[PDB]
Amino acid sequence: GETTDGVYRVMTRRLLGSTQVGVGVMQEGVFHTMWHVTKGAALRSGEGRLDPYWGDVKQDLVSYCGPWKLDAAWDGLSEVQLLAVPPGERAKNIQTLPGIFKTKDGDIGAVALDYPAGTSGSPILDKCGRVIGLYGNGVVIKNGSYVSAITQGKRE
Amino acid sequence: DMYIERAGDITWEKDAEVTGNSPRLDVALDESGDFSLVE
Ligand SMILES: Nc1cncc2ccccc12
Repeated sequence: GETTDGVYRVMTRRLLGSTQVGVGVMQEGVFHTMWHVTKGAALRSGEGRLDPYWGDVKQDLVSYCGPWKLDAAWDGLSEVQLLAVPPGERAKNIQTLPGIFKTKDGDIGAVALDYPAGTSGSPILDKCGRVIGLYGNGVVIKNGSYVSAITQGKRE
Repeated sequence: DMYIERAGDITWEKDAEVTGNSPRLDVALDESGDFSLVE
């Protein structure tokens, strides 16, 4: 199947019509997405098949065909871009300065941008176009609006 | 069976729409990977 780098929609026909359930990033022949999107199921790329390689429900991350490849980090100062990919709509950069999830284990970048759940897995980039993590796991705040973590995995 | 379709390159686009705020939030993360607001 298609193994060109870039960002991809994750689709199912198991419901009415073709439904987008999420998004992910192909890099170095590895597809990266969020666990809640695929539930660790295999994927089709035309005739090709993608089998899960690595997964962790707690990090809410999953890689296909190879180990996690994305090792770039928010620097804690600079603005970032959500390369958002919503259902039915074209890819669209949306520039923002991340806030902060303060946890007992450490502080994590957070992006305050609200999009449909099918957008989960859209990459966040630094100024050099490197993926510093994925959008779609976080929290609903006092307002009723959504705040996502910048979720990143470890490269080995 | 889920399938994938390509939707773009991964590039920083100068003069993109600039929006959203920058909240500092107290959160906990459970064994199921769900974040929650610590208050
Ligand atoms: N706006 C939203 C509301 N509920 C859950 C979500 C999960 C991922 C991305 C956005 C979400």
